[PDB]
Amino acid sequence: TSKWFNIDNKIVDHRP
Amino acid sequence: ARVKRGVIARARHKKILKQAKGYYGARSRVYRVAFQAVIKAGQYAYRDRRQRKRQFRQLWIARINAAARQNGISYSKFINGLKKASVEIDRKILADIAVFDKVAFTALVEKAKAALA
Amino acid sequence: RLNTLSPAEGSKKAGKRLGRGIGSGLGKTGGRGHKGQKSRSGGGVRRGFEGGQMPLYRRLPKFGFTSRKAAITAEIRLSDLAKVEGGVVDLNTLKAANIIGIQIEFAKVILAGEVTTPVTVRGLRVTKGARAAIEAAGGKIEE
Amino acid sequence: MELVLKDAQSALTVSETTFGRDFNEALVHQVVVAYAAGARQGTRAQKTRAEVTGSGKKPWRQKGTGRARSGSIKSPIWRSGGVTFAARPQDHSQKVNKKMYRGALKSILSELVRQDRLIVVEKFSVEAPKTKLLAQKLKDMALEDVLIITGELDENLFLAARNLHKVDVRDATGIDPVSLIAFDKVVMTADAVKQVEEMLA
Amino acid sequence: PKIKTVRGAAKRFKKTGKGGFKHKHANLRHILTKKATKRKRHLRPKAMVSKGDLGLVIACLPYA
RNA sequence: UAGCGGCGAGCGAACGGGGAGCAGCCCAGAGCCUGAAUCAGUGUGUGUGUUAGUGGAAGCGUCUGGAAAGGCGCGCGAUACAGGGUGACAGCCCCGUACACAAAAAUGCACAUGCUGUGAGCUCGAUGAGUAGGGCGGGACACGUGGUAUCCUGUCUGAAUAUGGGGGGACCAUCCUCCAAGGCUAAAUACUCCUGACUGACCGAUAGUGAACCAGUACCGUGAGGGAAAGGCGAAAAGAACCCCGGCGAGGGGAGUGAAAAAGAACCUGAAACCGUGUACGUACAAGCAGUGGGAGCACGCUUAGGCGUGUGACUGCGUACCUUUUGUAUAAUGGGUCAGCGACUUAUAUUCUGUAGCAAGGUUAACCGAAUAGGGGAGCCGAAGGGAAACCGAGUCUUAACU
Ligand SMILES: N[C@@H](Cc1c[nH]c2ccccc12)C(=O)O
Ligand SMILES: [Mg+2]
Ligand SMILES: [Mg+2]
Ligand SMILES: [Mg+2]
Ligand SMILES: [Mg+2]
Ligand SMILES: [Mg+2]
Ligand SMILES: [Mg+2]
Ligand SMILES: [Mg+2]
Ligand SMILES: [Mg+2]
Ligand SMILES: [Mg+2]
Ligand SMILES: [Mg+2]
Ligand SMILES: [Mg+2]
Ligand SMILES: [Mg+2]
Ligand SMILES: [Mg+2]
Ligand SMILES: [Mg+2]
Ligand SMILES: [Mg+2]
Ligand SMILES: [Mg+2]
Ligand SMILES: [Mg+2]
Ligand SMILES: [Mg+2]
Ligand SMILES: [Mg+2]
Ligand SMILES: [Mg+2]
Ligand SMILES: [Mg+2]
Ligand SMILES: [Mg+2]
Ligand SMILES: [Mg+2]
Ligand SMILES: [Mg+2]
Ligand SMILES: [Mg+2]
Repeated sequence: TSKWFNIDNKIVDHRP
Repeated sequence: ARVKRGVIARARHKKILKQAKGYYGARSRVYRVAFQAVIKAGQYAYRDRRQRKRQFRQLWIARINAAARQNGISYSKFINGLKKASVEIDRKILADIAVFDKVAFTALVEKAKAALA
Repeated sequence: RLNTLSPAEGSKKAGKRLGRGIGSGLGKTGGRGHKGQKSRSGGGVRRGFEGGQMPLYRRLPKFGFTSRKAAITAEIRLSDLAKVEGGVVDLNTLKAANIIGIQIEFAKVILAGEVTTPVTVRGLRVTKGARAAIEAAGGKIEE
Repeated sequence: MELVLKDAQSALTVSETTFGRDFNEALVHQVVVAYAAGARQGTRAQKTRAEVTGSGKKPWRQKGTGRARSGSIKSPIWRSGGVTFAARPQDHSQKVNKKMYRGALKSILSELVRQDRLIVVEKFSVEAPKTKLLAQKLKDMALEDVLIITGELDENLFLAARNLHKVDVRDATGIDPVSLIAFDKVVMTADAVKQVEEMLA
Repeated sequence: PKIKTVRGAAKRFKKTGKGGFKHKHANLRHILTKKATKRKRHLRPKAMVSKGDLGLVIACLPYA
C-alpha cells in the first residue's frame, strides 16, 4: 500500500 | 513462424563483453554497463588517433629544441636555418638523430647556422 | 531446376519495417516525427479536414442534379458495328455483341472513326460526321 | 517444330509457338511461386489480448503504489497472455492471369525440349498393375525421375508408380507448372502432346 | 470494406477530362443586390479547383 | 452508385444481370362415393452405414559403436515408401499401410409392408371486416417528415366485395399489374458441447489452452469472483550390495552398475547476473565517468637475438556515463540495482502511385461449374470521347441573340 507520511496531509502538502 | 531469438542475442552481448575485458567492475561484467564502456573507448580512440600525431610532434619538437640549445641555438632559428639551408626538408621525428647520434645533430646545427649567416 | 528460377530484378521491393535500431534508418521514432496527433497509435485526421477552418468541400456551393435518363443512354463508336454480327446495327443487337448493356434504351453513333464493311443502322441516332462516314462506306441510315 | 518420337522414329510435328519459344524466366517464376503459394492452408493460432483468459480488472491502483501503470493482465507487455498482432487463419491464393499461366507452360515446355528432358512417345502403358513392371520399363528406357503424361490414363499405369517415389503419372489435364520442372525427365505420349497442343492453344 | 466517398464533396465537384475537377464559385447564393454586376457576372461559369486543394478533393472522392 | 444526412460525422438501396438450389399444397364445406392418395407414430422385412474384429508382401553380410535402423556390398516386396516403435536415421524386426474380408446383437438411413391415427376422389359451391383506408402518437423501411409513397400499430375511427379491391414512391387521369385482412411446405443457408478420420511455410514449457504435471487445483476473497507456480536420470533401474567418518543422523569418501556418476535421483544440455579457492602482475604521498594515446617494470611464451606475442599497467597527455526531453543537459531534470527470457508499425478489404510481368485498343473475369491451382463461366469492371446542371450535341461542346 502506501507509507503513512505520503497519505498524511500536513507533511505532504508542505508548499502551497 | 515464431522466432526463438536469444541465441543470436547472447551472441550480440558476448560480442560486447569481450571488448570490455579488463575494465573495472561493472564495466566488464554487466552488459548494459559494458556496451557504454565499449563505445566510449572507441570514441576516445578515434579522437586519440589524431592526438597521437600531435603528441609525438611536440615530443619531437621538445627534444629537437634542447639539442639545438645544447649546440647553442633555439629551435626557432634552427628550423629556419634548415628551411633556408638551400631548400632541404627533413622530418622533425627523424631529428631522432638528436638522441642517438649527437655529432650528426651538431653537424645539422652547423649547416643550419651557415644559412643564417 | 526448381532452385535456379528467380524474379525479375526490381519486382520485389523489400518494404519498410521500421522501429528496429539506429542503423535501419527508421528506428526509435519510426519516421513519425516527435509528438503530436499524427504520431501515436491511430493518429491522423479525417479526410477534407483542414484544422477547424471551414473545409473547401463546404465553403463551395452544391450544384448537382442527376439526369437518370442519361444512365440508360449509351454511346457507340464507329469502331464497333463491324463487330455487331449481321450487318444490321439495331436498337439492341449491339446489346448482344456486349457493346451496350441491357438497360440501355438510347444510343448515338459518334464519329469515333473507322468503319469499312457497309452497314445499315436502324433506330439509333447518329452524328453529322458519323452519318457521312457510314454512308461513304456504303452504309445506310434508316430511322 | 518436329519432335523425335523416340521409339518408332516418326516425328510428331508440333506448334512452334508452343514448343519452340524463348524461355521467359520471370514470367514462369511468377507462376511457380504462385502455385507454391495456395498449396498453403491458413490454420493459425494466437490470442490477442482480447481473447486470453482472465478478467478485465485493473491489476493495481493507477497512482500510489510504487508500481508501473498496469491496466489489463492480458497486456502483451506482461507475461502470460499477450501477442500484440496475433495471426488469424489466412488465404495465400494468388491470381495468375489466364494468359500468364499459359505463357509459363509454353516457356517451360519450350525449355524442356531445349534440354531434351521431354521425350515424347507413341503410346506408353504397362501390362499389369504391378510396380515392378513399371520399374523395369523405366530401367529399360533409362529413367528414374519421370512425369509421364499419358493420353487418357489407365488403371495399371497408375497403381504402379504410386509407390515409386521419383515417378508420377498424370493425365493430359493434370499438367501443373511445378511438376514439369520437378522431375528430371517428362515423358508424355504423342497422344497427350496433341491434347496439350490445344489446351495452350 | 470499400472506401466511402465523402459524400458532401461529391455534390460540389465533377472530374473533368484531363483529370481536373471544376466547381461552382462561392459568394453567389444570397445578399447579391449590393454586389457589382461585373463581379456576380464573373461568378456564374464554373472553375477548376486550384493546384493547392487538389490533394483534399481527391482524398474526398476516391471513386471520382 | 441513386438517395438519406446538424446535406456534418456518417448511413446506404433498388431495377436489372450472372450463379446455388428449385415444389408446391391445404382450410374457410356439403353431397355422393368413403376410408381409396398422403403424413406422422409404430411392428416386421431388406438393403446399406454404424458400434468389436480377420488376413495382410518382402534382409542379409560386414564396418564404427555401449547399442545399427547408419556407411559399404549384394538380394528381395511394392495396388503396401501413410505413420509410430525399437539401444543412432529400418519398405523387408515389431505395429501398420495398400488390398481383400467379417456381425451373434443393437442401432442411423433408405425403401417394402403389418397395426394405429389420418384423410384421398368426383359434382356443385365458398374465397379470410373491427379488416383496408383515415385522424393522433411512435416504430420500421438506406430514406432523420421531408414534396414522402410503402410497412407495423398504442389511440380514436372505419369501407367496397369482381360492374369489386391492392400497387405502380406526393397526387390525379389513362394504361398495366396483382388479389390483403387463414395456414402448411423440402433444398441451396447457419452453428459445433461432442464422435471418427485426415491436414498445417501453427506453438514447443515466460511459447502453446489458465491448465503438456492429480488445474479451475494450491492460494486470495463473507461472497459473486479472482487464480498461480510446477515438464526431460538412463537404451535399460542395471536407482548404488558392502566398507569408512558422523549423533543406529544430515552430508560425504571409497566400492559396484553404466557408453557416461563430471547421467546419483536438488539427476540431458547447464548460459548470465551473483559468490569463492588458486596463480601472475599492480596497489599503503595519493584526488574526479575509471577509459583512451603514450609507456617503463614484472611474469610468461617466442625468436636465435633484434625495443616480438600474451597477461599485468608504475608514470603520463587527453578525458564530466547512457536514454529521453529540450533553445540548451556532467547536470543537482526523466528512466534504469544486475542478468536471462519475453516486450511495440500487424492483418483484411478498398483506392492511388512506383517497380515488374502479361497482353494491347483492348485488358480481365466474380460467383459458380469443375476432369478442382487446369478447363469452363465475360454477369461485370476499367479503357478507347468529350462538353453541359440537364434535355441534348459530339471532335467538339458549353456560354450568349451571336461570338472578334
Ligand atoms: N499510525 C500513524 C498514523 C497513520 C496511520 N495511517 C495513516 C494514514 C495517513 C496518515 C497518517 C496515518 C502514525 O504513526 O501517526
Ligand atoms: Mg595534424
Ligand atoms: Mg517520442
Ligand atoms: Mg511538438
Ligand atoms: Mg508531428
Ligand atoms: Mg454485357
Ligand atoms: Mg473490464
Ligand atoms: Mg519501482
Ligand atoms: Mg499465450
Ligand atoms: Mg482458372
Ligand atoms: Mg441562388
Ligand atoms: Mg490384424
Ligand atoms: Mg506386414
Ligand atoms: Mg383472397
Ligand atoms: Mg411458416
Ligand atoms: Mg503454461
Ligand atoms: Mg528450457
Ligand atoms: Mg544434469
Ligand atoms: Mg608509493
Ligand atoms: Mg579518490
Ligand atoms: Mg589535484
Ligand atoms: Mg527546460
Ligand atoms: Mg529540438
Ligand atoms: Mg554537455
Ligand atoms: Mg552526482
Ligand atoms: Mg539524472
